Parts: sequence; C-alpha cells; structure tokens
Amino acid sequence: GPECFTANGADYRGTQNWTALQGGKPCLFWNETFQHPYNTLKYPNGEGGLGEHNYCRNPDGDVSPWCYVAEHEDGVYWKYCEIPACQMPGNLGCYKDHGNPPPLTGTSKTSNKLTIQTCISFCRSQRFKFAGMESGYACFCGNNPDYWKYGEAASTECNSVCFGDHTQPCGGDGRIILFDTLVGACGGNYSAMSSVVYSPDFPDTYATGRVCYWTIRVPGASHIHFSFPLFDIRDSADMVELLDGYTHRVLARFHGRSRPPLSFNVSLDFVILYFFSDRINQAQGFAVLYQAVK
Amino acid sequence: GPECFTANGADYRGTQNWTALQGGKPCLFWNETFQHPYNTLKYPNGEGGLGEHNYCRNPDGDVSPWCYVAEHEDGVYWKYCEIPACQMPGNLGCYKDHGNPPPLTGTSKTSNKLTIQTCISFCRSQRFKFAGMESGYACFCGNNPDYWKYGEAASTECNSVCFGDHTQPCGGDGRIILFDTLVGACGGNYSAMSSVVYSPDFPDTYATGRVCYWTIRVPGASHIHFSFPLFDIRDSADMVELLDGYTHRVLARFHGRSRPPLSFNVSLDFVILYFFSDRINQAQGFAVLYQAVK
Ligand SMILES: *[C@@H]1O[C@H](CO)[C@@H](O)[C@H](O)[C@H]1NC(C)=O
Ligand SMILES: *[C@@H]1O[C@H](CO)[C@@H](O)[C@H](O)[C@H]1NC(C)=O
Ligand SMILES: *[C@@H]1O[C@H](CO)[C@@H](O)[C@H](O)[C@H]1NC(C)=O
Ligand SMILES: *[C@@H]1O[C@H](CO)[C@@H](O)[C@H](O)[C@H]1NC(C)=O
Ligand SMILES: [Cl-]
Ligand SMILES: [Cl-]
Ligand SMILES: [Cl-]
Ligand SMILES: [Cl-]
Ligand SMILES: [Cl-]
Ligand SMILES: [Cl-]
Ligand SMILES: [Cl-]
Ligand SMILES: [Cl-]
Ligand SMILES: [Cl-]
Repeated sequence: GPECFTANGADYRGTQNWTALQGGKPCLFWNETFQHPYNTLKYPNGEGGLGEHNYCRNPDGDVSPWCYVAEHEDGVYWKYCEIPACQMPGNLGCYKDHGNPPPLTGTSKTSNKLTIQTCISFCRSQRFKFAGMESGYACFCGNNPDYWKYGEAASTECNSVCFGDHTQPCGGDGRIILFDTLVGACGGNYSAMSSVVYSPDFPDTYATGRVCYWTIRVPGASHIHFSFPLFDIRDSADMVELLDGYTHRVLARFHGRSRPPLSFNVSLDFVILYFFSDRINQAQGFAVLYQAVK
Repeated sequence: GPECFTANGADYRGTQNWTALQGGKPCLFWNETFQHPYNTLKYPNGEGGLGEHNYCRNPDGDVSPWCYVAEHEDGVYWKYCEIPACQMPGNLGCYKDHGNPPPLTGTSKTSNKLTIQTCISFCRSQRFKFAGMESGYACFCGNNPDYWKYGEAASTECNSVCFGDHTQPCGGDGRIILFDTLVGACGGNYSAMSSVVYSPDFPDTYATGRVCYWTIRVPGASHIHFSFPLFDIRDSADMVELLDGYTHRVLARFHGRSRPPLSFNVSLDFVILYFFSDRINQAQGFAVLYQAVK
C-alpha cells in the first residue's frame, strides 16, 4: 500500500526516521524536541502523528513531511524527508523540465492562486490527461505519456509552494510535479479492477454545494471491497453515500459524525458513490479505495 | 446609444452601408444578393436583420458584421464592416501588443476552447479588472489602465475566431481585444448612475443551473429606469426577476415566453436583479441597462 493519500504527506504515519534512505541524516525525537515548537508537549494526544518516536511527520502543514535533524554548524535545524512510499495516488512524480520541447506539450496557464486542483481542473476542461505544476504558479497540460523524458527527480525538488495554498507542493524551477487529471473530478465512470476516488476538488477543500456521483461498474465482479484511507468531514450535512446501481438503494452513509469502517464489502458489480456538500462548510475531503473481486 | 450588445454584432440593425466610413467599399443589397446564399429569399421575414437594404449585418453568426461588396477582379465578394458604434458595453477596444512589456501585465493562459467569457472568468478569479484575448487562443489578465499604450487598432484586426466559439472574436496576432472582467459575472453589487448587466457568462450561452443576484443600490435615486437592449431566452423555466431590495417583492418577471417592455421605471433606489436558469436549456442570454434618476 502507498502510505500517504494527501498531497503533502499530512497523513504520513509510517516509520521512516531518516531525511532520506540514501545519503540522509537522522531525525530527532519529537518527545525530545523542546528547543523547538514541535514536540510532544505542544502536541500531546498524538496530534499530528507526533509522539515518542523520530519518524518523519508534517504537523505544520508544510508541503511535505520532515523532521528535526539537529544542527551541525550548518545552521540547519530541520530537513524535509524524501519518502518514496508517501506519494498520493494520482501524483505521478517529480520530473525535470529542460525547456524546449517541454515534458507536457499541451496548453498552459500561470496563476496567482494556483493550486494542484486548479491546475488539474484547467487541464481536465481542456481534455488533457495530465497536469504539471512548476515554480509555484505555473500550470501545464498534456496527453504525453513520455513526460518522464528528461528524467525523474527527487520529490524534494518539487517542493515550491503552491501560490494558492501554502500546504501544497507546486513543483520547482526546472521541476514539474505531475498529476492524473481525474484526481478530484466531480464524478466519473470507473471500470478498473481497483482505483482511488477522492473528494471533489481534492486536494483542495471540496467546494460548496457539491453534488457528485461516481459510477463504479465492474462487470464480472462477484462483490466489491471499499476502504477509506482518508476521511475528513466537518459537518453532519456533508455526506458520502453508497448506492446499489440497479436499485439506487443506499447501502452506506458516512458524514462528519459517522466514521467509515476499516473496510466493507458489497455484494454487487455495480455501485454508485454519492457526495453531497453543505454550502456552509468545506473540509480536507476524503479518499476511497475500491477493490473488485472475481 | 451603442448599437450592438453582442460580441459579434449579431444584433446590429443600424444603417451603415459601407465596409468602413473611411476608405471603405459599399455594400450590396440583400434583396439583390441572389448569386450568394445570403439574401431576402433565403431569409424573408427579416431573419438576421436582412431585408430591402444594403446595411451591414451578420446573419451567418461570423465574428463581426459584414456585407457583400461585389467582386472587382480582387477575387473578393464580401468584407467585414468596421462599425465604431457597434461595440458591446464592456468591450474596451482592439489594441496593439508589441511584446515586451505587453499591454496587460498580469497573468495569462492559453486554451483550446478559449472564448471571451472563459478569458474574462479566468481573469476575474485572479482579481484582475481586464481581460485580453489574442490569436484566438491566448488570454491575458491585468489591472493596467494603460493597456492602450501601444495604440488602438481597427476592430477588424481583432477578428481571429475564438477557439472555443467560432461566433466570437478573440483578437489577432499582435492584436488584443480587451474586456472589463465584470462582463457576465454571476451577480454583483452596482452603484453607478447607470450601467449594463449581462446574463451570466455572457457572451457565452448562460451555464446550467445558474442562480444569480445583482444588487443595484443607488442612494439618492428617486426612481430607476430599466430597458433590455438584448433578451434571448429559450425556456419558460429560465427567468429574470426584479426584486424590491427592502421587501424582496417581485416587481417584474420575464422568461422565454414573457417579453421585456421597451422600458419600465421602478419607484426605488434599491433593486435586485435575479436570474434562475434551467439545466436543460441555455440560450444567447440578455443585457439590461439601468439608469438612476435624482
Ligand atoms: C522518548 O521516547 C523515545 C522512544 O520511545 C525514548 O527512546 C526516549 O528515551 C524518550 N525520551 C523521553 C524524554 O521521554
Ligand atoms: C527508526 O525506528 C525505530 C524507533 O522508532 C528504531 O528501531 C530505529 O533504530 C530508528 N532508526 C534510527 C536511525 O534511529
Ligand atoms: C431592393 O430594395 C432596394 C431598397 O429599397 C431597392 O432600391 C431595389 O430596387 C430593390 N430591388 C428588388 C429586386 O426588389
Ligand atoms: C445607405 O442607406 C440608405 C438606403 O438604405 C441610402 O440613403 C444611402 O444612399 C445608402 N448609401 C449607399 C452608399 O448606398
Ligand atoms: Cl520550527
Ligand atoms: Cl503550547
Ligand atoms: Cl538539472
Ligand atoms: Cl481556468
Ligand atoms: Cl443517479
Ligand atoms: Cl458566402
Ligand atoms: Cl433556401
Ligand atoms: Cl503593427
Ligand atoms: Cl437575496
């Protein structure tokens, strides 16, 4: 399994305790980091994934997980962690852009409030299957499957902040962070054996008055397994439902105060996922992973 | 009064019968243009503004009005008309872009479905007050009031088609057609002595399930005059309402089958304009001009 389903590894809870597996420095313990803000005293109760360990975390909503190295005359107290297993489904990686010809050869925009979703959405409208974000404000679309052409980069090189949301990475100069344009669409058809479906506008907070239906139709499936590796909802009014495709009967309903079980199975090959959002509130959103069985 | 409230002078009904007032050629009569498609036989009943005259018209939904010149070995049967009075409120003109520094110095996009409204909307989101369209696909934002810096051009130089809608002009290479970003917004506050308010997404067809309120609040006005120099609605379900700001009482309601009077007055300084749109249909839209009185 991948270990983060957020854009910035907010949700990373794994056990990496080096800034990098290769060439890295080791993390300080969050229960000894009292010279800094971020430690188990400020965050008892396990807030932020912090606790009696030295694992990489991101409790300051930065653009990626990190930890405190301990300064070596460098002047550098902390570093971002480069965690290859922490890469949200739909994030295709960080690649080098050497200019002409660029990696994605569709159509572009630049934006003072650019975010990942904003880039994805522009690209999606345009009928392109990939979106690419650079230098915090630039956005590129394209159907090129050879975006990887000029070589992959370490994800820490794609850490320039999104101009629109300082909690999201938007690539780096010469560096472009690539996303599948399906991520966060309001509805869809799905047929794959398994895939992930995120809230509308993920990783941005889901817009107001959203109403989305996603059909998951897997002919030949005897039953389908659902799990929620992410689930943030603020309001009881905001809802996620599962509907029998044939009957439209409501199999399950999950809201701010109803919390999705570990997993559940549905005895159907045809299910609809339904999401209704309150105007008044928006929250982090969710991610649901479905696995079909033959 | 300005003589067109559309982007392409579809609605021009004035009496210009030269391709241009200065240096131009004269128009053929639409009731003699039988060697061409466009004539009073194909269009009896005055369709398209065509009839027993030689006035500039645009019945083929091209990007601007035109007429048939009559060929002079040129090989050229028709030309666009350059009509200075036919310039929809909000269209700020056609200007020269000489590259660095460009006329609008905000932020830009390029788009395979670019239209005027699309450009306006991008710019509007970004908090810029002007949008500029070039070469049919390019879109530029900015707050520069000196966009006119490199000189104005004849509107016929901004006639490259919008990639997204072949009925709209999207500038020309080296040429940029400028719009106020208020045009077609879904709602607003208005205070001016008078101004024009267009359908949502004008000049594109109004999106589905639109619900818009515009407040027109002119303190000191004894009463306010309303007229509709444009009104296309396909469905009875699609509606425009006027509401007493103080009471929210419905002063007037206009829909596909209810047709706005010449003018009407309201004995108030505070009125709300309300627009509800059916999912099923979208139409050309409307333009309403209000004049406050002291
Ligand atoms: C913090 O917890 C770590 C890991 O369990 C432990 O090794 C260390 O001694 C603890 N230090 C304090 C001050 O609790
Ligand atoms: C990383 O994880 C655990 C403690 O949480 C421990 O076994 C291991 O020694 C840690 N690595 C380092 C370098 O401290
Ligand atoms: C067409 O109408 C014009 C303008 O009224 C007139 O001058 C002309 O003789 C008419 N021609 C025909 C064929 O009706
Ligand atoms: C333009 O308009 C009217 C006829 O519709 C006429 O008075 C005038 O002569 C026309 N001009 C030309 C050049 O035909
Ligand atoms: Cl710090
Ligand atoms: Cl504290
Ligand atoms: Cl490099
Ligand atoms: Cl956009
Ligand atoms: Cl449905
Ligand atoms: Cl023709
Ligand atoms: Cl015919
Ligand atoms: Cl020039
Ligand atoms: Cl209201």
